[PDB]
Amino acid sequence: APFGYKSGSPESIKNLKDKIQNVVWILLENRSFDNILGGFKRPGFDNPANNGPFCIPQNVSNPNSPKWCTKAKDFDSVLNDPSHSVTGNNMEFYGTFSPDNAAIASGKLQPSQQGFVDMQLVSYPKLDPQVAAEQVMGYYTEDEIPTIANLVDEFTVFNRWFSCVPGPTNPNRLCALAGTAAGHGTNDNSFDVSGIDIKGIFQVADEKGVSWKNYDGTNGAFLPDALFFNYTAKYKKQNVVPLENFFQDAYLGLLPQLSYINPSCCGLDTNSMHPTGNVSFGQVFVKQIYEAVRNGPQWDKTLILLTYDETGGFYDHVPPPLAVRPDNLTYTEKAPDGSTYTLTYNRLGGRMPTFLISPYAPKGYVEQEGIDPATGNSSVYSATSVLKTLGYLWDLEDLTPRVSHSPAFDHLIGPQLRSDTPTTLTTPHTFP
Amino acid sequence: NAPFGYKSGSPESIKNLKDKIQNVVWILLENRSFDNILGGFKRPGFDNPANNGPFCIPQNVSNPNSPKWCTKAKDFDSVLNDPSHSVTGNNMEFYGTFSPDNAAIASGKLQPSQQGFVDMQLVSYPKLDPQVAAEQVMGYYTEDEIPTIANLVDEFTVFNRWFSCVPGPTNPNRLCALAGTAAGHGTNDNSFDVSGIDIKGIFQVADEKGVSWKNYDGTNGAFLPDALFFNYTAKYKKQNVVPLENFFQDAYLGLLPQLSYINPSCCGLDTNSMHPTGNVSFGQVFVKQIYEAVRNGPQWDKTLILLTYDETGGFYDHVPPPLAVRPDNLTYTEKAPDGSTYTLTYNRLGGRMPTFLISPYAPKGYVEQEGIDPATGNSSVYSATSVLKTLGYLWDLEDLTPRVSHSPAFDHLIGPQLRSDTPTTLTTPHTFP
Repeated sequence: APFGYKSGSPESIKNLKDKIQNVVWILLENRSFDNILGGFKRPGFDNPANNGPFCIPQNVSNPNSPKWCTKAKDFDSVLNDPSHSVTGNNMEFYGTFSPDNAAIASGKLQPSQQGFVDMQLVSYPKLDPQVAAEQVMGYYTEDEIPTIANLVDEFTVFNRWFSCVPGPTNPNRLCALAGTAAGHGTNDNSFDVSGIDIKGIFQVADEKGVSWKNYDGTNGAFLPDALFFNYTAKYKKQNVVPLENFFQDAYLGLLPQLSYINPSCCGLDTNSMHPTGNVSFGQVFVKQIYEAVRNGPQWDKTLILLTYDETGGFYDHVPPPLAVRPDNLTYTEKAPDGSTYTLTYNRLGGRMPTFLISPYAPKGYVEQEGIDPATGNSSVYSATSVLKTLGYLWDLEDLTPRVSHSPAFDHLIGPQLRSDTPTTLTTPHTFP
Repeated sequence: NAPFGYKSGSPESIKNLKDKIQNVVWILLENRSFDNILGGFKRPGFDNPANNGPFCIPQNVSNPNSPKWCTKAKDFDSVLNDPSHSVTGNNMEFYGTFSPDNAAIASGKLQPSQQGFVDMQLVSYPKLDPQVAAEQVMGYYTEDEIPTIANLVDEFTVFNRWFSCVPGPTNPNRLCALAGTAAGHGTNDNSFDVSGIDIKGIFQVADEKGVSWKNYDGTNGAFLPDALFFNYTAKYKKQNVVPLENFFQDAYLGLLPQLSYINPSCCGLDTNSMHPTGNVSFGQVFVKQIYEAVRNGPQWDKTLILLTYDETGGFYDHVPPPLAVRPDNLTYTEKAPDGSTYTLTYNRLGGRMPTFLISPYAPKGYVEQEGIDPATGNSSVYSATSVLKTLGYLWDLEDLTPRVSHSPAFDHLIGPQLRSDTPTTLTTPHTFP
């Protein structure tokens, strides 16, 4: 209880309502904790800098295979996109394309986090193993990520925050916005045609009279997250606005209560951090978002929650834990070798970087595990932690059992307004 | 006198320009005059109401007893009634009649009186309250309402004698800025919507000379950005037209091309061009974003920002537009709301606009007056084609038209020593409903 009140307590919830009127919510793309935050030799950081190096085989199948270790520095532009499908995460986490689901459910089988180099070589068989290892085992240095390092120094990072599903972008974004992937396990067609029919946060907010905007930086290459939903396409297209509108609204104090920003993704000049886009470009985006809110009139009533959607197949040494099934819908996939795997959504995805950025957040703070609000036991954070906190903020019912079991971060919003937060973040620079 | 001791077009001036400037960023905001945006600066060198006003004109130029309306401090953040910027509308504004005598204009018998601006607003909005009409076109913004602009005035160079290329609307003016001629275009016709302009523009010139360029598109897809006026661009170079966010990325990272050209979003809610209905305050955050991205990235030390408007939007300005060389032989004919017919031969400029030279080599808080017509050596006003002239010096380009040939360049305002004085941020603006 960093400020004296526990999450979900009357005092914590009242302070949250009292301090926070605007939430800015951003999912960046495809990075792990050890990849982006692995260099910070600071108290609380469970990463290669403090607890490493970590070393895993190049081929999990022969005991004699060379071992590849986490090393400082990584490519600005990762040219070979690491695997982040369900079966790809299976290889990365458990070392097999289809692990025994009953051994997983019982605890007899746990992830050893050994297949990240192997998977990269399966995906890119002609790729130099050394390069494959630098790609997925590297972590960026402070000189390579000074904008991130600024947020680390001045605000709050989560050392135990995992993606909602162990698979790709859109199952995870949907789980973050609706509390369940609802059986989606790849980037299937329903995300491209506003075919998602379940209730999402955007529809909930309209039902509760919470104003919201989906700020669209996708460049038209794909639908932003709010247009996953049948509901938004039919009733609320006007709430999906150009990215430039965000900087306009934030500098001028015109932000809605819920701001949701989509970056541009994957490829030339995109800023999501998804391979092949640059870490340097992604930091410019983060710097723009922060500075527009920070030097706008709504800074003193705002919280920025900055996360990723999933870990993008980048190495992380922390085994993802089991988790409440969000619903009974399952998803089946065929693996590279023809094997078939069924996901029952009873475990999380990889551990991600997450930042809580607000003049009420503590400075240079590292949050460890939180409290499972339904059970009172210690629990890791996950993407649906946002939906749980928003529940306290705006009196929303939890959409799913996964939301109900997700720790909130209302206790990290302090009772006093900090006046030591910076007006700019350190400018990044390309590092080819 | 030549601020840094060399004259525009001289060997020293051109050598210093080429040594200091490797990147140009070129932005045309929309539809404001000098007296409107810069009218409230009581500063040496500013010819405006703050120093020389107030200026008063009649409500109805046909009534000798018409009440007068004057320039007044403060204007709407969002002016709801878009003033006339058509060719015949400008005629009414500048000359007090829809169809002025062209022989009398060409010989000097008939000079513009700048008396029709409130009259034309009421022609366009006959139910509008005259006081509101007056406030919309006659008012000027206080420094308190435009702190982002005020920041630029204090730290860099403004032009007190800078006129739009044509006394007409947006796209004839944007075309003349980019090609040295509006080539007979006098309204926003269909050629600008179908990449149907088949003359040589700066972008084609730049590809022919090895000069990299990008047109950063902030229109949101409502209309084609300026580079896509040209079938040349649509045929061969659509990949140099990129989203607005690419500019911020490129400028902060030092990846800007040699010529960056930024299109704002236009007209209507949440747009940032300053074209009426769109707020002055939204326009100022756009300007702040562009400046800060360039200023704080690795290319600031070699960049010049030229921030202008495309035309004066029908807003009041008291300075009569001078005569000018015809860029070519193409004319344009228009029916006035009169029912009368008028022919424009492009022998006179549009209204006087705000223009800013923003660079760590530009002098600080400096006010440029008249320049030198390079074809003549005589003092002349600046116009939109002053950019093409300066770019010709910078990159060894042939002047595209005689209008370009006669435009003063601003290479003499690029100094020989890098300033460390310049701000990293511009004052945030605020909405003022």
